[PDB]
Amino acid sequence: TASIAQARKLVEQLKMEANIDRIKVSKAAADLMAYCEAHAKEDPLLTPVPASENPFR
Amino acid sequence: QVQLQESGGGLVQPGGSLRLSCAASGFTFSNYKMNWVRQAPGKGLEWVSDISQSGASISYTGSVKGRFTISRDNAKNTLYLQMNSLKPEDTAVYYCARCPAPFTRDCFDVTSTTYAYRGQGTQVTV
Amino acid sequence: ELDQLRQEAEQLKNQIRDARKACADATLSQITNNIDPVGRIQMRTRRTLRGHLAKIYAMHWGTDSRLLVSASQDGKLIIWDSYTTNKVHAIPLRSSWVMTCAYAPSGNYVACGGLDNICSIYNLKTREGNVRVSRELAGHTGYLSCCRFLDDNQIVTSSGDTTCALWDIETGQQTTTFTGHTGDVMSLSLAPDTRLFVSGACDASAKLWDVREGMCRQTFTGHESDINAICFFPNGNAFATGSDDATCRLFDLRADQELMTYSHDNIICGITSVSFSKSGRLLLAGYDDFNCNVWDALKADRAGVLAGHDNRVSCLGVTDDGMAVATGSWDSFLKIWN
Amino acid sequence: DQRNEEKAQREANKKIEKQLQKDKQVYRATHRLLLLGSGIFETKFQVDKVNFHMFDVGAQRDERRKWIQCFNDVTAIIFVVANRLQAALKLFDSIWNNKWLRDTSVILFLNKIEDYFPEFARYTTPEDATPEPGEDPRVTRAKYFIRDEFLRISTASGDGRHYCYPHFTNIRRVFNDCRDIIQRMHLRQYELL
Amino acid sequence: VSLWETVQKWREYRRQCQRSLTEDPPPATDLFCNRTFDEYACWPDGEPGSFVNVSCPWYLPWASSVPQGHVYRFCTAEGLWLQKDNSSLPWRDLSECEEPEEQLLFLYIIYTVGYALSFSALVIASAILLGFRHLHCTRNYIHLNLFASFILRALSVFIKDAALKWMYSTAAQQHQWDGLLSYQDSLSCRLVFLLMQYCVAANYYWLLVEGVYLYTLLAFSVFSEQWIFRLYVSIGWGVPLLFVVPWGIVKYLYEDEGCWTRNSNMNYWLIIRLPILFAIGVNFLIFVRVICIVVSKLKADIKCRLAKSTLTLIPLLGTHEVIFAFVMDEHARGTLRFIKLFTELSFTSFQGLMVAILYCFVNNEVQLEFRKSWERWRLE
Ligand SMILES: N#Cc1ccc(COc2cccc(C3=CCN(Cc4nc5ccc(C(=O)O)nc5n4C[C@@H]4CCO4)CC3)n2)c(F)c1
Repeated sequence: TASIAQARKLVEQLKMEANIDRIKVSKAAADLMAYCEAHAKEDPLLTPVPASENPFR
Repeated sequence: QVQLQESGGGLVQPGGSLRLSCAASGFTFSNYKMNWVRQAPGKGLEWVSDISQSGASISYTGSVKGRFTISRDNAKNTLYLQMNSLKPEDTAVYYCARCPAPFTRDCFDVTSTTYAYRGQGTQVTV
Repeated sequence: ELDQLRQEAEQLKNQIRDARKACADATLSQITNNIDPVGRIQMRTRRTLRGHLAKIYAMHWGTDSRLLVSASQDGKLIIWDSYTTNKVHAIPLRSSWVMTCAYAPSGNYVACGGLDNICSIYNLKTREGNVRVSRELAGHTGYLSCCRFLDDNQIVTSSGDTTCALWDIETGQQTTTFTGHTGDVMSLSLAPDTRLFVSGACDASAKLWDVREGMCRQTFTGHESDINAICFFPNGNAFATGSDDATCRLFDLRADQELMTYSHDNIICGITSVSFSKSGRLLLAGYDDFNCNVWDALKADRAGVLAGHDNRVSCLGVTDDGMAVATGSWDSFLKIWN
Repeated sequence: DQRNEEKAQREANKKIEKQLQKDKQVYRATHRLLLLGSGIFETKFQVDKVNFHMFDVGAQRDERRKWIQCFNDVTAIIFVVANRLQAALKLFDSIWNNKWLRDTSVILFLNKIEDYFPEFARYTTPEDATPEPGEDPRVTRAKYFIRDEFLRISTASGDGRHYCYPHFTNIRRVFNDCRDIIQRMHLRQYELL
Repeated sequence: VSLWETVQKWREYRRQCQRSLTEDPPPATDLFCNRTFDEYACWPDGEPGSFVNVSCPWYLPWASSVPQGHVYRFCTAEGLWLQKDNSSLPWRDLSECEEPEEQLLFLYIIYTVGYALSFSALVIASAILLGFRHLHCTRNYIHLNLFASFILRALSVFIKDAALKWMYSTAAQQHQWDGLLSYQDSLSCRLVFLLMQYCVAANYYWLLVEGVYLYTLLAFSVFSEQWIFRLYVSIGWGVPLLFVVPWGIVKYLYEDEGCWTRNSNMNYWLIIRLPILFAIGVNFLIFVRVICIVVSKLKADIKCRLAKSTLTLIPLLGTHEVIFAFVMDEHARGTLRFIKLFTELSFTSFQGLMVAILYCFVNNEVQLEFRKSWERWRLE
């Protein structure tokens, strides 16, 4: 039977996902906010820019 | 993850009714057309019955027409199947399954190559 | 060992849910509500490409952000030029359904593949004659849905027979094999370091994978339906997923759980293909109701609508510098948005 | 110089566009036939000098909900069948009631009683079709009853954009049904129906 | 018998008066009233003191009724006729010759309104077909070419309508305008009439092209799109050229005078009315075949669907043209054929309005494009 083999692989997957660390959701949201505030100045589609630099005119 | 639990099981005499409550949670119950799939020993998976999101579109397998009764509880997010007029060849593993896409009617849960939205299954031995 | 293993697995999954609840002291919207949004950002159709016969299922931009590879279902991979609205090469096949297409990170190789299980690699040099299959990677037993080049030497192929594998070109065999899934696999994406990658599976479980590990690091069982869309946030840390249950659960690797759910009440249809911009604030998603609704990353507001097509969209790429967005729908057109 | 490279780009563009015109000619001469009950069985043949590339599926993982969706551009899905019959009814209902199979008319084939369907005895039999000689009338009634079951599942919210065609087991009937689907699709183009 | 044939008989009598002024011998006395023609009567060389009682000529609608009307004009003894004043003309006792148009003007008004409304509605329909671009199929190119044929037919009837309303009866009242009407029959008359008949025949041939294309897509199912579209364009602007250029050569080489409508040959209109009526017959055969195909697909509620099918297909491929082709059998009975063909031309020219209503409201994909553009304009 392969059901016990799939069960043992599932137990190994559960232990492998339980042997990791956990970082704060507020710290992750602050990192996302910092990345957005860093790259919104250089994002062409976010900032309304004239069509001179845009080759699609 | 869509967790799916059933009720009942064990050895039962042919002719005694038994409830089949599908303890389901973790998802919006009023947006999916759930169904039942049984698996006989020595036979592939086959469709049993269904009920729609409202509760009007109710169909049955051609061999168990009228002898089974399906009902859903929209408030307490469970599926209540009722077996009546049991037969010793109709025993199987009754998987509580769910059709994958919302607001539609197409269902592809009869395939036996590990459709991963079926229930864990309870053997009801008739 | 099935009953006690079942109870122990249920208890450990409940412990994982409790750890995610303990990490979830507050939602992301309640702590990022103080951020002033950019506002309504409209776009305009600039180009319209007319060279297709069947529906367009997949596209992919280039690292130069000037060329793109279109995958139709007549059997013709057509390399389009964006800013000069012209064509470069047309790649034929003996099969029809081209379910995937990829472009090289250096711009030398083009992948394809469908139900025929032949992952062909087309060189972009053309020394002797026209384009030609250099080597083939036919090893899967189901179908091929999405493949993306890591480098010019190897490519990972998300297959339909639940077996994901990395494929070296010159060996013609599996370098490594990842069979951690249970259902079908639709799409994947690549982090900017080209080392960590995820896999969108059809059992509501996103799996973080890695080349050097040979085993999955994390598993995100947050969705309710099948997943047809997955893409990384451009920092390489977070990633957004798209499912058919009208939600877009924003995930993050280091946060171990979801961040934001895009469940709009007037949308009862699925999500086809998602991508981020160069900043990552513009959530560019492909819906089923004939338009691509632009969503905000941190405020969850409809910043715009992209309804230039007439049929279902299937693929949505964004340039590596944020120049243009070309959505490939089932109307045999390629509307480029700016 | 932009002029020389732009003229070479125009020449290559005109060459690829003439290739796309030849591909458009051979593709509008191409009609597709999906067959279900390498990785794909491309069966190429012509009937009355009309191209019919028939496509059968073989070794595939049969969660069909993700690879059927790339078959909306087909002209006719040939659905041959011969419990297997109830799963065939459920699969036919799932194909008929999909969101993106509304413009795909399904050609249906049959082959091959009282235990699987106990409601067979309450059927009224029409004499509109002349039976083949040497046949049991009970087996004939069962065969036309299976046809009427597939037809009532078809007409149960059929939406009018596509129609089923049950048949019994050649290629000439497949050609006639492809002509039927093409003519009905063009009459819905010209809106005469 | 109407004012058209009245002016034609007046032009014939004018040619006879030119012959009389070529051969009119004066008497052998120098004091006489000279030759003259005041555009109403061809007065010969008269004698002073003689009441010249010539009859009213045969071009009038009432001179055939009363042929005993003898008009009078006195010749004075100074070589001039009796004038009675210097402000008026020479005096002439024309009181003995004094004793349909409104219905013709009503027909003119109603087909003017019909062609104008069809022109406006099909400019709007062409704007829809060139603005939405999801309607960019080959049968839509055929429908756009048919709509352009209707627009050019409206332009042809508008360039034909020069002064037909305001020259209604001013010929017999003031004969300065009657002689200018014969001056109006020039090369511009032939060019405008040839362009209008060319475009009307082109509209019939585009109806045949659309019928053959629809029958081809139904029955034949073989096509190479660019070559077939170029062949249909070449037919649709070549066979009107192929049946109007020899028509114009027959005009230029066999015409004596006039603007060449019904003169003397039967070949002049046989060349132009054999292929048009044969085209109407072929279109009727294609109609019968397509209706039999629709009945076959419907039998393989019922009467309402068949009625909707025929009321859709008659503005596309009209049997009203077959009926009017079976009504106005000419056979050189062209004496006042203007009513005979203007009843046809007035009961038609609503077909452009009908197909505009069809391809702007009835077609579900076009209505879906209207709804989609309205939703996108609401979202903008
Ligand atoms: N000479 C003269 C003359 C001109 C003008 C007046 C003024 O009084 C009235 C009275 C009634 C009708 C008329 C008309 C005059 C010119 N007609 C143009 C015209 N349209 C036509 C369409 C088909 C056909 C055909 O198939 O036979 N023919 C057409 N034609 C005629 C073709 C073009 C050259 O002949 C329209 C009606 N005029 C006149 F008294 C004699």
